[PDB]
Amino acid sequence: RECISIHVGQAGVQIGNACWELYCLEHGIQPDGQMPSFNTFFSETGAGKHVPRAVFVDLEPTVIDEVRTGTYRQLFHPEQLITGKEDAANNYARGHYTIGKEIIDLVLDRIRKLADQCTGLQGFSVFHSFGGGTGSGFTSLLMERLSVDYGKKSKLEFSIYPAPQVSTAVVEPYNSILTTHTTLEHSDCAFMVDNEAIYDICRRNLDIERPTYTNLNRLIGQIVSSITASLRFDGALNVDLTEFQTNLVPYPRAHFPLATYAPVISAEKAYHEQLSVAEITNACFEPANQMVKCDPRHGKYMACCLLYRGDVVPKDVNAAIATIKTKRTIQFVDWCPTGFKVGINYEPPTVVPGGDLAKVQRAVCMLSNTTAIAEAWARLDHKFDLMYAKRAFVHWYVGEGMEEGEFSEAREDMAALEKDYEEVGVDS
Amino acid sequence: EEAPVRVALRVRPLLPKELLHGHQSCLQVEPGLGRVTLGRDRHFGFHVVLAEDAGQEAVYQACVQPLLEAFFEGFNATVFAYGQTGSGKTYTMGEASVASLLEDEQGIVPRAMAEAFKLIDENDLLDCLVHVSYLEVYKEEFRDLLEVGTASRDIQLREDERGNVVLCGVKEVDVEGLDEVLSLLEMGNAARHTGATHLNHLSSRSHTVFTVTLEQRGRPGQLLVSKFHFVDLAGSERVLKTGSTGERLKESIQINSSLLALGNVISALGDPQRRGSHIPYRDSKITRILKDSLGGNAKTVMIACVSPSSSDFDETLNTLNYASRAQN
Amino acid sequence: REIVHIQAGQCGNQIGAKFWEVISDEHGIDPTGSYHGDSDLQLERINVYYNEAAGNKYVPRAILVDLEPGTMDSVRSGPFGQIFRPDNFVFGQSGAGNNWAKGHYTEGAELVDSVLDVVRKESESCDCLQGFQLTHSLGGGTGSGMGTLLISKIREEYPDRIMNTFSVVPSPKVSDTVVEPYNATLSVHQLVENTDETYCIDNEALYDICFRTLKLTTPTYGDLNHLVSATMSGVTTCLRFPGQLNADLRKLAVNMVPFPRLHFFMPGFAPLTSRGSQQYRALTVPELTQQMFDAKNMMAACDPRHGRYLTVAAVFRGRMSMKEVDEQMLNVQNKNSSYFVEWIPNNVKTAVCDIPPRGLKMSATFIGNSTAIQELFKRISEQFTAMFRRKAFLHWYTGEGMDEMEFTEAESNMNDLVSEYQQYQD
Ligand SMILES: Nc1nc2c(ncn2[C@@H]2O[C@H](COP(=O)(O)CP(=O)(O)OP(=O)(O)O)[C@@H](O)[C@H]2O)c(=O)[nH]1
Ligand SMILES: Nc1nc2c(ncn2[C@@H]2O[C@H](COP(=O)(O)OP(=O)(O)OP(=O)(O)O)[C@@H](O)[C@H]2O)c(=O)[nH]1
Ligand SMILES: Nc1ncnc2c1ncn2[C@@H]1O[C@H](COP(=O)(O)OP(=O)(O)NP(=O)(O)O)[C@@H](O)[C@H]1O
Ligand SMILES: [Mg+2]
Repeated sequence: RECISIHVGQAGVQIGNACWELYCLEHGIQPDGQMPSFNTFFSETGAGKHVPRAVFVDLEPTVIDEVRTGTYRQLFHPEQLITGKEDAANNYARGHYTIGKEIIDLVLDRIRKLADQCTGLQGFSVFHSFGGGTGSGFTSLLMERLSVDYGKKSKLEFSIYPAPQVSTAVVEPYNSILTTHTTLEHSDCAFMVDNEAIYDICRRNLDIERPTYTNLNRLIGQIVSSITASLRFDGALNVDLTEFQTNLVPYPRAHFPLATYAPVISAEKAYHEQLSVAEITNACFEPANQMVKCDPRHGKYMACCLLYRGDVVPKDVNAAIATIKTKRTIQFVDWCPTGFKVGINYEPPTVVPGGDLAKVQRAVCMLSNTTAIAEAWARLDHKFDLMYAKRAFVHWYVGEGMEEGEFSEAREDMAALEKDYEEVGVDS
Repeated sequence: EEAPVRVALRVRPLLPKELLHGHQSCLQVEPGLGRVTLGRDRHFGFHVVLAEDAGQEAVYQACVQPLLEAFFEGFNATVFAYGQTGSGKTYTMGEASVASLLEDEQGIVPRAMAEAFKLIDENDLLDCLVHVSYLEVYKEEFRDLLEVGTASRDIQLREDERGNVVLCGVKEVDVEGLDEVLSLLEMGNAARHTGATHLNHLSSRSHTVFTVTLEQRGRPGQLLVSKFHFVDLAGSERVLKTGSTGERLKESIQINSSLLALGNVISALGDPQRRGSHIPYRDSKITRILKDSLGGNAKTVMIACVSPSSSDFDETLNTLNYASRAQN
Repeated sequence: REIVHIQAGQCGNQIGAKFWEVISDEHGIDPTGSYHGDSDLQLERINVYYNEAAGNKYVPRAILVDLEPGTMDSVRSGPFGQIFRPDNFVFGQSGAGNNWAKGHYTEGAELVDSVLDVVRKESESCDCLQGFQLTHSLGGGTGSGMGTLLISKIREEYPDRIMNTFSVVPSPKVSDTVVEPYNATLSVHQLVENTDETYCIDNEALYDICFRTLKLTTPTYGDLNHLVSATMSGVTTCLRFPGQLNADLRKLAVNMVPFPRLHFFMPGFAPLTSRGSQQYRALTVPELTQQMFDAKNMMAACDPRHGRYLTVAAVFRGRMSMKEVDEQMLNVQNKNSSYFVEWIPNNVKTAVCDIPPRGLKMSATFIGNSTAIQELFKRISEQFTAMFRRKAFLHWYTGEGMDEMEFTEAESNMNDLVSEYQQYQD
């Protein structure tokens, strides 16, 4: 029962650093690779050392070799930190097609080797972006290949969504759409997150004035840990990723939940309040803590799951659930009688040394499939519209071997997706 | 006084290697009413369409004859061969096939040359002499056929203060007899082949350019002149992104980009709806050498050839859309 | 991962002298070839701008070309000249006399052959060539003509490599010789085709900057070239060091090209302040933005506020968070919405390197492309049409054998460029 870690694109590899720091600190694994003392994330050698079942891949060496020169260089095996020698330069054709097809082989072999090392592969996680070049196309290609070779294995991904306001690439719409096609095609459950929402959260509830990528990435690592280590480490009611596929998929296409976490509290803010399960559960549904620039109140809810870490009694969970059911204007679609799943683990959440979050005795992560996400799509499409209104920059992609027909069909496909969200949102 | 450029569409007849392999003419030609449908409802309107077996002289008397007529209009006429690899364009304009068995092997080029000469056999009054130019472009670089070789920087386009295309560095050969025509075309093909690098398999790699040049000035004085062009672009292998891969992929990517550039150019004619500014001509060589061929008082027609199967059905859609807005 | 430098014409030659001096001080290289630095990060990427020779010495991937020996002798006698190896000082013994036709067409080929040989050799000595950067004049003879010929030839040899260049554009108020517009026109006609992108800098704007903003009364070539070198170092400091985003050139290329043909850019550098005021300021992201946006800090002699910005890229140096810089750029895009084109939402792209320049805790460079620069091309065309009308001293160029047709074609292409900028402007 083991999992695989993949990190593509710069945001992806930063996320990797963060989550792996969090893990080693979760289990006393000193950065040297030693653990003077939970083996679904690490394969163990007879020397007392452990290796994380992970891979880092990007077409530009700088960040990877930086990792190779950081503190945690001895945690990883050199067979894993595979790098190219020329990046995708924010171009889907380059990462997906032109260049990445010259690195895909080695990384594919390493994935297959890690699979053969594993006994029962439960699934794997993916981290990349929709805006950056490398983390956009090459990821689509790799997902395509793995869906051919492995298939029924669980395919989990975390795409860093390009924010409507904060943006780093002119072609963010293009990469986003071209990746949207493939992730519709072969992914299983997508948890796309925006930077702006995290910024608001930390500047308001964590109380930072100057958020650096380190903080957002520590948050995301905390998120994925509460997602999976909650099941890898023992608890009360373990709810497997297969039960995730069962619950959070009302239909083969409505697989795009949003992720949220609570509490996000500073050191001083930790005192001057005693935190019950009721208060945090209430807080989970306010848009001010939602990790996507979107309005849950505006949209309607289809499926919800809550996982808890720390000290939790199921009776209070039932109480809070009843409160949430009766109080809010949460329009549960009649095509769902009750879509609440609850999971409880006993491992309390851990604090990162020098981190920005106070230690809490109990925490919740909330996943929710709701129609409101459709909103975001329109924005991109509209933006995309203007670009395709003049065919600016398209030369760079046909200049790398893409077809404007692909742009058209991809827009039609995304339109089908959002319109299907609208349709299934329609009550009978 | 510009009559919008007339369009013409021909379909190529299939081979058993596709007939017994699921390929069928999903399209629907209708030459009498002059239209073509696709699937069950995609009836498109072309004022001239052709069958799948209309003879070279048939398509000639269909479209070329008005062009041979207006060749003396003192304003330039043109025609381009557009479409995909293996789409009969070489056979459409009917060149590079020298066997002289039935004159349906060779088409537009030798037929037009012979008919021009026969129109000279009867009228020799004024001072009017005609020469020809026959080059190729590949990898966005020039390489003449009539010339064996010359560095790119020499052979160049030129624009006069009068605003007209000029070609410098190319080898010039004036024509006086049809034997000379056939021999020079043979050697020009034999010094270029389907492409600069001949090809993987004998069909449409590069862009072949040719031009007939005869002055009949506005009547020693007012120089109002009509010229003509034989331009055959390369193939448009779009769906074969999964096909030609590697070195051949890079070989084809540049011609693909140039084709899409030309499409972007031609698109901005019947679409002045939002801020109808001027046309971006000078982006690429082909667009430059064809800028004169559009608008003003220059005459032009077009030809396209598609495949019956629904394999490149999407490419048929693309070609049809491009040729639709071809108004003016 | 290696970039080769090229300097033609006395201007660009001493400019690159200053520039290499800047980079050497950056990576902590002595004027002798020995390394004296504090952090390994100075060494980690030394390949981008140097090859290694035994004895722990480092050679700049440098090639120097000219038509007069004394300029090369001068730059060799300056500091860090010994860092160059003499195998690269290629030059003739006869000036081009500010004649594009002489430099590009007739006399140049001789040095062209040898320098192209050296380019081949040096390139293949490296592992993976990234691109090339040039520094030369557009009004003078050598740096214009031979620059154009050499760049054409290299682009022929490497069809897909990165071709970027910095070239000084004349101004009506600093014009030196009458042949200025002709060289300008021909250089432009060649750059617009044989190059991926370009930077335009003018001695006029530089004079303004050093005079007013630096409160300097005796501006030498040194400080102007110093600022140009600071810009050139900034545009790649991202690549030369670990960072957060967008360290690559081709990245910036696809970011800054809304259409293939429109690849001209004005640069800007910050912070720039006379030492008297440096005891007051507070270097923050808002301050840097207010400096860079202001037309008073544009290296090109064109007020952008008359046109509208198409694309903008901003690279930052130093320890800064993302949220600050992104919200700052958002506010900037908001308050001045008129000067931007609706064609592209988020007309601004960012890049952050983690290393500050020596002496300032943080810094910023900016590159822009807006149709406004088109006005400067009028400065050519009119002047051009002002002289070409009379064929004034056309005889000099006719002698080398160039035809009126070439000037005609160049002029027409320049007209087309202006027209397309006005198209996209609205
Ligand atoms: N900003 C600066 N501009 C300079 C400097 N030196 C020269 N220049 C400008 O460049 C022009 C002269 O440069 P060049 O001699 O390299 C022109 P070129 O070499 O092509 O002519 P020939 O040497 O006759 O072949 C002149 O008009 C100046 O305005 C400088 O130190 N800084
Ligand atoms: N959450 C998070 N997002 C990031 C981080 N760094 C960059 N991003 C996002 O990713 C985009 C830029 O991509 P990068 O990851 O910086 O660069 P890349 O695409 O990985 O590689 P290059 O394009 O070659 O630089 C921006 O739009 C950011 O929103 C980070 O540390 N954390
Ligand atoms: N309408 C047609 N009439 C006769 N032969 C045809 C026709 N269409 C296709 N063919 C045959 O199919 C082959 C493909 O056509 P080809 O002459 O290669 O044109 P192409 O594919 O456009 N390449 P090229 O014209 O050389 O650039 C030729 O060898 C022809 O013999
Ligand atoms: Mg000089």
